[PDB]
Amino acid sequence: KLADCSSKSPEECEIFLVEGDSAGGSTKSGRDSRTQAILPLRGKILNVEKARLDRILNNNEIRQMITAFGTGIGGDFDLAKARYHKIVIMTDADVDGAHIRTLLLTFFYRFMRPLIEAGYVYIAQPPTGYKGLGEMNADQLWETTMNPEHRALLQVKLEDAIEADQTFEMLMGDVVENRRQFIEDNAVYA
Amino acid sequence: KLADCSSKSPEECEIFLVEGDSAGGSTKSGRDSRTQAILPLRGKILNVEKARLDRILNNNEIRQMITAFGTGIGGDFDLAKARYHKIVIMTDADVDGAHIRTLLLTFFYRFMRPLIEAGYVYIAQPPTGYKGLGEMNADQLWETTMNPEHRALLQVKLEDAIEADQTFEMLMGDVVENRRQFIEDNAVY
Amino acid sequence: INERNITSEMRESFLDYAMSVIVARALPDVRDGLKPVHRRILYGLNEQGMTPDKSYKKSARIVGDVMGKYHPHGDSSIYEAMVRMAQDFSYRYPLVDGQGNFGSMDGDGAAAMRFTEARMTKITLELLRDINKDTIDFIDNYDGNEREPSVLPARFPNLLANGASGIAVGMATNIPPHNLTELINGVLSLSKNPDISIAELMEDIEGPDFPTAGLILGKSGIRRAYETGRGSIQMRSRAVIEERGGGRQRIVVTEIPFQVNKARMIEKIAELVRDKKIDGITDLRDETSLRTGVRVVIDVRKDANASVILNNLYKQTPLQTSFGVNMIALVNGRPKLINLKEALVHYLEHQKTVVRRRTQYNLRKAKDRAHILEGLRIALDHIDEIISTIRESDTDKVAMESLQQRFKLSEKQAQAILDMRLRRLTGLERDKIEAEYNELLNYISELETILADEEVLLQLVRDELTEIRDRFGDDRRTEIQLG
Amino acid sequence: NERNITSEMRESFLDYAMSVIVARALPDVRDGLKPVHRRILYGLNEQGMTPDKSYKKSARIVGDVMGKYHPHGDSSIYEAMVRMAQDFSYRYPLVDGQGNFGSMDGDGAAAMRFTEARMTKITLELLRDINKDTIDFIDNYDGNEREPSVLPARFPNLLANGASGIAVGMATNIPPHNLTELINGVLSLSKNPDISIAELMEDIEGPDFPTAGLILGKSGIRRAYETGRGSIQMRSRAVIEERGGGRQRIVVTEIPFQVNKARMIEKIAELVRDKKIDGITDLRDETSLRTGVRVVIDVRKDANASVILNNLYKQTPLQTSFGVNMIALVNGRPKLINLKEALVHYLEHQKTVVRRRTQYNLRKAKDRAHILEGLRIALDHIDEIISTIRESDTDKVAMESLQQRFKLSEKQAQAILDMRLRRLTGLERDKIEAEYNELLNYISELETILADEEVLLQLVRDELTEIRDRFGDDRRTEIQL
DNA sequence: AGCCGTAGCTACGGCT
DNA sequence: GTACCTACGGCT
DNA sequence: AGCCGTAG
Ligand SMILES: [Mn+2]
Ligand SMILES: [Mn+2]
Ligand SMILES: [Mn+2]
Repeated sequence: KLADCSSKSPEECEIFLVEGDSAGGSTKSGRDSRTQAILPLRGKILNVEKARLDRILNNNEIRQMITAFGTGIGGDFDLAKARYHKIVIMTDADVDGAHIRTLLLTFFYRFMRPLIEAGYVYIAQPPTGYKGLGEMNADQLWETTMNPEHRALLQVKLEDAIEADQTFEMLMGDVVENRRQFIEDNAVYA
Repeated sequence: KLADCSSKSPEECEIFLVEGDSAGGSTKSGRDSRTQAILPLRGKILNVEKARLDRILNNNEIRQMITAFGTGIGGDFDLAKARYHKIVIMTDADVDGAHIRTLLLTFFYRFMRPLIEAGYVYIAQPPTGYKGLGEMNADQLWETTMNPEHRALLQVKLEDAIEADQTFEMLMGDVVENRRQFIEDNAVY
Repeated sequence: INERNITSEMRESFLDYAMSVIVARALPDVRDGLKPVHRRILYGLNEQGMTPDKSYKKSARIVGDVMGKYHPHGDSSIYEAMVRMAQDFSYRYPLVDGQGNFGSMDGDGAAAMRFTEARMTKITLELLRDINKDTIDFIDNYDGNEREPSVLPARFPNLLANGASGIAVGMATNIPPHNLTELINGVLSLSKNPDISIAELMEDIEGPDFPTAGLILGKSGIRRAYETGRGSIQMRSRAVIEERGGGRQRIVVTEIPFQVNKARMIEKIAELVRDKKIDGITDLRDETSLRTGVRVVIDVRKDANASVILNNLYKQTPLQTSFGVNMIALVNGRPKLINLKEALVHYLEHQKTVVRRRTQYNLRKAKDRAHILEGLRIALDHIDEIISTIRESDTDKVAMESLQQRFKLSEKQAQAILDMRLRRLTGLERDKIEAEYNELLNYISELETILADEEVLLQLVRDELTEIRDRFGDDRRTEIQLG
Repeated sequence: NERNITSEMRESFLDYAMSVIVARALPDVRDGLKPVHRRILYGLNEQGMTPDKSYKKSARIVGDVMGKYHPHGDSSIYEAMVRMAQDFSYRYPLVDGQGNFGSMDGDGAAAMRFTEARMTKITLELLRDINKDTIDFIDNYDGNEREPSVLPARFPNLLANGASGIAVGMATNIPPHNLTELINGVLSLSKNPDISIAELMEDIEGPDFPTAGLILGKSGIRRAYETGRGSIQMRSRAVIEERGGGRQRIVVTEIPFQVNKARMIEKIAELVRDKKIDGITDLRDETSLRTGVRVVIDVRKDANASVILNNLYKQTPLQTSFGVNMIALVNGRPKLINLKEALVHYLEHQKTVVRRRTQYNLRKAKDRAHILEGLRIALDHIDEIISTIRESDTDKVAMESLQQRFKLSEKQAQAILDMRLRRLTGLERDKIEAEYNELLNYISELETILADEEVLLQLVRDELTEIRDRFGDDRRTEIQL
């Protein structure tokens, strides 16, 4: 499913992880095929916090991300072997797109933590509204989200490792009650 | 994909070859699961007249029909080993349904010829109109096409073997011109 | 701006998703018993004019309309939700009247939406009754190009009647279906006594009533669920032991528990026999037909105790399945674990509001029509002067002002006179306008009587609920055995 | 009761074969559309999907077409609508699409759920005057709807956008053409019914592909226009240029029609890998939405790039032929047609459309003039009209009394009773008089057209010229001698 | 030989 | 969320 | 366990 870029120099290369195959093919046309790569994700990604190691390593979507990044995972992670210095999370400006983003950040934090530390993980900022990525033209997706001249990328930063470990365990872990307590405490119905 | 019947006596058992999985599931509910079996076909099946033996034997739809009938094929055909004494072709009352029927009759004539000769091959007569089998309720498919009390089955008969060989070669064969000539001669616009 | 902290990003994004699944996806509203997808389907059917008296329409056309106008999600999500509402084994009171293969109890799915057709059931008219009479608040759709209902009027208690099952984030819901005669009687008892206990309400509502019928073991699980909103209800298949000839016996199952897949249950019995985890079974057949109904036959080995085999089948297979009650519904836009009384209290309050708002709308409508008739009355009494006033006027605006000043008319009255066709000038029209006015003044007085007394309004709610109970109320299917 | 296998085969296969021929794979000579395409465009017209209105979800368009006119798979309808929106497939696109509608690499469009669509400005010309009794309407598949048997097609769409369909016993392969050239060809034919293929070719040079490229020679074009069958050699637009350090490269900017760019690149890559071609150091697809199509083939230093290019034409789809086989439905039956026959049948359809439109406009003008005549009597005797209505107990009595007293028809009396009081104002009174005077002049204008066949033919010519000036564009494909 | 174009897996919670 | 079996004719 | 039912 990976549509790689022409350049083999990882310093200038960027990989966009797009939500849906419809937005995948659209981003594949609008991109700068010299420095930009596209890896479409079907939809909802496996939650690594709830899944066991055998299931994680057997998942196709997870495997495709590991192969594309070319760093390895966990203890075998090699930052110098990174195939792209920009891993961009490109999901719809809706609640499900926010969920795929949480699922993707959970995988990167638990298996490719130094990739976030090096500032290689980014979040794409597509136009806000009712329209999803799959509904957009290839030129619209380029000018607003992929073009380095006009795009606004959010660099994912790790401040407190203890706080993040607790945050990933509460929100994505198997314990429902702690997650339910977080929802109840921070819920705004205005 | 086969939804077999309770009875293991082939003399009273019937197999319905239905067009589409939508009609397939519908016929499985409406049927008499004691004597009636259902084998749904995706859509357009392989034309054996145009295909090579290796491709015919490798086709999933063809293999599923051979396994269900349990007779074998060609020279290894055993009529006494038939699992059903009624093989019913149940396709939509439209032009594509007619095509699937031609494709199914081509396979039976070239690989299971004594099955037609024994009068085991039948054609179901669903209600004529704009509505396809996939659009019908399970109870109306039973009452109009599957119920032995009210259904009207057409028994497929072989009268002239020489004429049929020529007919299957002209209509389903690789030679387009003879098929085009047949269309031109019998076309009623 | 340029940067984002992973902890803040995770907390905000997950909360945004969690909240959306809770208030706008997996949980039903306490008032109409619907999730956003179901409400959008039923409203869609209402706007498309898909009433029971009209012909069926392609499911793909219904789904597509709902998708573009109100539900910006996958077609499979909308269609499969519409399919369930049409299944008499899923819905105790089906909301969709479907044409074609809409599935079976074996987990057999419906035909593709391009083959099936659908429309409203007669009971769905009661869910949408008075929707265009300012009874419920309308909200802007996802893109702001359409208007959609925040809640349906729901003239019957649909939450408890058809039940609910939804997996959200941090929580889930599992409300079983109930008998409509029992529910309305429960609402009527509550309307007469606000201090009614769960035990007293249970004299009307015996327990859940599944569309698949079957049996319920004891009242203790039903009791705990109605008191706390949580409880375990043991459901049993309707099974009998009968002779099959030659001194041999068989177990015949005619009803299975709610949401249990018949084919999957049969496979689990077959698996136990094969793995030799159960003794005494010689045969297992599914003799179910559209003519005879559900019939699962388990042949028992000669001289073996069939009652022992049946008891073991209840313990080892889904022949006995529990229903884990967890009554979570959206109360005032927020999730809440509710007991039987709270579910009925919130529903009765929604009905009082609907009937009040309907009476208020009908009064405004009547007062406006009376005002228009007053202007038409003046116009017919001075028609020669009305005609000349219009004729001497160059523009519509000039005609409007001249009519307003000369005949002491309002903008609405003058507009109605200019819109009047020449055929309204016929001889008996002045009597028709006078007759309509006199009846309208009586109607205004009738509606004002309702709004002046809370008890008259409450009795109207009671009377309308009784009418729905007499028309749609049916016999109890599920047997509650003691115990 | 019983059925002979020979009779069953002959009847069932003929029934299917005929249906694919007249109602599936072959286009009509008049509008250049197959049933699926006609049902999509008519569907868009009934749904009010004009270019001035906002885009609508493709799933809603497809679903509407499926239930109302096309009882077949959604993928068949959607993929046909997708093709009509692709500027690399259609020389004059018929569908204006929003979202991912596919690429030259064979990448499909986004799912029905995500994309949106509407008519293009040129499609308005295909549907122009459809509700003016120009074409015959037929009952749909279930008898619950009415559908067009053919679209008015105010531009020659069969030759303009071309056609490709695999039927039973036959197939069709008509290439796209230039609109300025086609209309000029129709205009030349309208002035000379005895015009030769050679004379028509002075206007229509040959096919004009949306993907541009090159055509080798005129012999293949000539054979196809004279007999309806011929082989046309299409070539990619390729140039040889320097890349620095005494090194060269082949730059492809245009590829042949219906050739998959990604598949063509893979075939070049395969040849290099299997060492079936010598002199290639690199192969990159530098194509972008900003720079356009750009395929770069880096040539080894001191190797002849012209030799490599010539070998690429022989071994890869860089050179592809177009097998012309012009089969279209003429009078509901398949026929192999030459260039003149295609233009002759089209011109006859236009003459019929314009005639039937003028006849319709005359009937509706005469009916409206009759209604305005009644309203004029009503205003001239309004005091008498009012009193006649007032003295009447019922609408039926008022109807009969008005007809009797003022020599009015049932329609005239009905229109007077339906008249609102606001129509009695000075501005609204003059409006009836102004409309009537305009209508009498319009009736006379239409009568002039129907009284002379040359005036009718000139109106067809003038309307075609207007479409040519508005939608006619430059030739893309270069025909090299 | 194979292509053109109309046709016929995951999240999430609760079970005990 | 996604897919790959098939008919059909003509060209390579 | 893996299933229920709205989501990608
Ligand atoms: Mn989305
Ligand atoms: Mn069909
Ligand atoms: Mn059990």
